[PDB]
Formats: sequence, C-alpha cells, structure tokens
Amino acid sequence: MISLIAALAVDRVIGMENAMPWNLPADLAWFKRNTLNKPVIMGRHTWESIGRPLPGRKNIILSSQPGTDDRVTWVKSVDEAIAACGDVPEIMVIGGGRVYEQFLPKAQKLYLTHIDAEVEGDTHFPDYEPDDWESVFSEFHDADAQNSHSYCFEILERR
Amino acid sequence: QVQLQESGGGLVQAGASLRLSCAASERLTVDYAIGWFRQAPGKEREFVAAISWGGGLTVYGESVEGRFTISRDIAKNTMNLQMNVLRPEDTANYYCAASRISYAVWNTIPYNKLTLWGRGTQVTVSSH
Ligand SMILES: Nc1nc(=O)c2nc(CNc3ccc(C(=O)N[C@@H](CCC(=O)O)C(=O)O)cc3)cnc2[nH]1
Repeated sequence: MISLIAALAVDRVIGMENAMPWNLPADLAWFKRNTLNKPVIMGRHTWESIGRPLPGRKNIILSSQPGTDDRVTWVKSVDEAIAACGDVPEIMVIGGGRVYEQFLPKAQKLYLTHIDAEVEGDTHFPDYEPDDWESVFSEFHDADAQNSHSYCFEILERR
Repeated sequence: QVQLQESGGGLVQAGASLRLSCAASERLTVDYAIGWFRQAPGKEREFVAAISWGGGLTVYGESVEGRFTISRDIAKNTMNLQMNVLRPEDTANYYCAASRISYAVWNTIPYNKLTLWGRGTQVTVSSH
C-alpha cells in the first residue's frame, strides 16, 4: 500500500522547514516512528532541505532531472518510484506539495499532523475529499516547553 | 548567483560585544536559511549560528549558546549576529553562508554542502 505523511497548518498550508514557523520535535518523532524501516519517496526540494539521507529508510527522490547525489536513489516517474520500493507492505510518500499531489490518487492511507498555526504560504497539501476518507486515529497535543504549537496526529484510510 | 557580503569584524577586548552583518545581493526565498561559520588558524571550520529565512527560527553552536543572537530582516534582505561577552577563543575569520538546507541541520552538516559563501570577516578578541 501507498501512504502519504505530512504536517499541515490551517487551510492545508505546508512547506519546507525553513519556511514554516513551527518547531515540533514530537511531530518529527511521529514522522520517524511511522517512516522508519520503510522506503520514503520525496521531491527534490525536500531532499535539498534534509541535506542527507533519512537514516533507516530507503531514500528515493522523484525528479524529472538527473540525480546529483549517489547516496540515494533517483527516479523520473511515479510508476518508477513505486517499482524502486519493491515488495514492501507500505510505501511512505513524504512530499512536498507537488509530490503529494502526484501520489494521492494511488494512496490508501494518510498520516496528517494538523498544526494549530495560521501560516502565509503558497504550497498546500492536495485537496483530498474528506468524505471519501475515514478517520481511524486522532490524537491531540497541547504546545509545551519543547513544541511551539498545539498539534493533532491523524490517520485516515481511503473508504 | 546570490552573493553574501560580511561586515562588522574588528578587534575588541575580552568581555566586549561585536555585531556582524551579512547582506545578500538578491532576495532570499522563504525556503532558505542563512548563518555563520567560523574558522581560526589551524582549526577546522565550525558552525556558529543559523536562522531560517521564512520562519525566523534559530539554532546555535554549543560554544556560543546564550552569548550570541542571530536575527534577520526580510525587507532589508540582511542578517545580523550580535556577539556578547566575547572570549579570546572566539577569535576567527567569520563566514556568512546561505542554503536551502534546513537551518536545524546546520550544526552537523558538512560545511561544503552549503554553496553560497561570503569571503569572511576577521574577529579578534584580545586578553592583551
Ligand atoms: N508529520 C510530519 N511532520 C513533518 O515535519 C514532515 N516533514 C516532511 C518533510 N520535511 C522533513 C523535515 C525534517 C525531517 C527530519 O529531520 N526527520 C528525522 C527526525 C528525527 C527525530 O526527530 O527523531 C528523521 O529521522 O525522520 C524529515 C522530513 C515530510 N513529512 C512530514 N510529516
């Protein structure tokens, strides 16, 4: 199965760590927890942001242009990214916006962190049709000494 | 393409403060981070401070926590490092850098993975 994982501010605004005004180590922990030992597919901007492979996961970069780092696997299409994951129970698509958009039609599961922040930005998580998705897990957390904003972990499965 | 230009280096006594500035020749986008590394004679370059351009979030090298403050102004397209309670071991050439690498990773990223670099500004802190 194919899953998308993402952190969303109000109105589905998303973006690179450098652009977003939150700092949520608990959410990054949740990201790691749910992606570890699974292949991750990302776009080139996301790859440029992290600066090095996410450890303990197969790192696949989707880009129409040739690769510029042999530490990871580079692919040129959606079909090609999926083949590069091989026979695994779950492929994790980790963004950003355009990549989420490209994989959503193939996905059956969404891991969304709803962050209580109003953010000015032009990138959004794709406009999934909520009624077509069933919420199977929800978990709310207050901001604290470590986490700048309140946030809610959600898992949805396609109906 | 983007050029970084440092300023504000000089010689001060131990205990004094000094403010460094870095100007970018073109406007940075929200996806950038900008920051300082320093390098003393005979030593490896080390991370000092970084700020995310969009978020304005910051991270500091362990030897300067509490003493240095990094800030940036989006309109002026400039970043500043206010350095306080300077110690002799703070002596180094200070280099401004910018990159799309997440600000939070700058304290461990090999520095040559950041590709926009200024030419450095010398800071010298004396005991005498
Ligand atoms: N819920 C969620 N939050 C995010 O911040 C997020 N970010 C991206 C893209 N950007 C990033 C930024 C940083 C890291 C990161 O540093 N991951 C480390 C975290 C380690 C830890 O906190 O323990 C990792 O090993 O996964 C991953 C993706 C994609 N999906 C997300 N999904």
